[PDB]
Amino acid sequence: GHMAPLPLGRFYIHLNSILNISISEVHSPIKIIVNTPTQNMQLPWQAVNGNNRLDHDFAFHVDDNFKVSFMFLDIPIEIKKVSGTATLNLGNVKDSCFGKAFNVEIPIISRGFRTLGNLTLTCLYIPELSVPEQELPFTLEQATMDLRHVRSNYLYNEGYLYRLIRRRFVVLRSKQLNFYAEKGGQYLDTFQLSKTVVSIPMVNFSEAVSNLGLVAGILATSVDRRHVQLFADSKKVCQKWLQVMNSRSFALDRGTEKLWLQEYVNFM
Amino acid sequence: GHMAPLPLGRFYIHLNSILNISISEVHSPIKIIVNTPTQNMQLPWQAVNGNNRLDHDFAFHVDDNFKVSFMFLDIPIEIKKVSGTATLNLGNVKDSCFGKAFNVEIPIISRGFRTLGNLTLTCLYIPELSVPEQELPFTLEQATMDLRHVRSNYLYNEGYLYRLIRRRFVVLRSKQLNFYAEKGGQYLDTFQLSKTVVSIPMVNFSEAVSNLGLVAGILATSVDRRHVQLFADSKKVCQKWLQVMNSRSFALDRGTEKLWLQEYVNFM
Repeated sequence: GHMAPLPLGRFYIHLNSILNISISEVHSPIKIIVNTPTQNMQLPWQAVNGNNRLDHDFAFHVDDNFKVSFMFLDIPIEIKKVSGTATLNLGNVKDSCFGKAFNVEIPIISRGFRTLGNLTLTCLYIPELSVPEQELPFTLEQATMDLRHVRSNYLYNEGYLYRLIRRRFVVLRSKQLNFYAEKGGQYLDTFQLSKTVVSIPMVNFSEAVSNLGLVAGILATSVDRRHVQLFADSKKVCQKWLQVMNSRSFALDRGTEKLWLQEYVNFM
Repeated sequence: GHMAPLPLGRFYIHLNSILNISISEVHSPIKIIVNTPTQNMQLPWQAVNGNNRLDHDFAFHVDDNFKVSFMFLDIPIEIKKVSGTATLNLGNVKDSCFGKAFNVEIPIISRGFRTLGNLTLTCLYIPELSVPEQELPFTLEQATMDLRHVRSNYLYNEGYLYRLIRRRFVVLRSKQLNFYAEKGGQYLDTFQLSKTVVSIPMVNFSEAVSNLGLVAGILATSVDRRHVQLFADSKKVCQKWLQVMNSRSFALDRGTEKLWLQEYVNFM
């Protein structure tokens, strides 16, 4: 759908655990310092016994340059108090958590830098929707509970097609296509279609492909900003693949009655 | 100084205590839910014994419509778990915490509404300054530690002056002026000058004040958006009061060498 020149949206974080760290039975309230651009918070974390379980949720109005920082202060090891920071960059996990929950592990680099332990959290990105604030989920658990009303439409298509070298039996499932040797000989490559930019037919044929007998072409772009050019010797074929490869990726369940989910689907 | 059409700045909160509430020795991790516009966070608060001491700091990039909300969930009373919310409006405390720390008490209204207890916190507002983010304080304690390098300039002036009824011995100290009966007879009223809008001389005299022999006038505005009109029978007098009542309110200490403090002073 429509995005701001610098894409805005919602970022849900749920801190889970601090792994590979032996926390002492004896306690002294640990400061958890969370740093976002333009904002800051300082939290006392009391860990009964040596429990390494974090139960901290966060919802951030966010832009694409976002980079949350998690600093733990005076962690007692079984005294020796250690301090470290774990910074989570949105751009490095946006694709893997776009409209879906994604567990990620970020290291807690010691002060002055090696690595103390590993901070585990669950993230999930939701783009900006023209929907009231009181209609969005406040927690990650609430979002995923609603997001399971979003079915992925069955999408299957197969056939021969030229790309840049020779014609191969492309097989498309959902947004994923796989290059195949012969018809079903071998899988040659995957190219996961982008959930943003739309594939467009070609109008400027190459000098070489014109000699091969190729009439119409297809340009596709993935989630990794990498491109690929598809060519077919027939016209009707090109308006057949682009017709299915650019159809609606997702649909919504019946009776969901959620304003933001409807808008999230229309966005895609 | 210069402000955006909707004034932006920094808001520092430090939660202190939950008063008038008997918290149980027995524990079950309390969720602290903080709600700001566009953002949300869920914190586990573990209170050793029955300690009602909160040690939570917050720094918010803020606008004038800001309204932070603090919800406490499943508070155990000495079992009976109680839940409540305490919302702090920036507009109701902005004047009292502008460039200075200010302890305020906000009630924790029970779910469904009477009042459980009282949330005590310390706040402090800092306007938007053309200064790098890495040059601002991250915590309230850090701001007040720097803000004590900001001296209030000695300002004293006295004399007779007409206002709207008769002439009275106005006495100005800093930004505060006091109306006096006779010369030092009685204090009639205070009018704390605004730290934003500037007082301006008059050019359109009243039909009545022209007969009293009043030549030049003075218009002043307070921090409460309320106005007052000052009149003097002499011209030189009006350019004397407006010269001192609109002089620099604050100055900076020597050797402070702080970028944001310099800008905060130039802002005033």
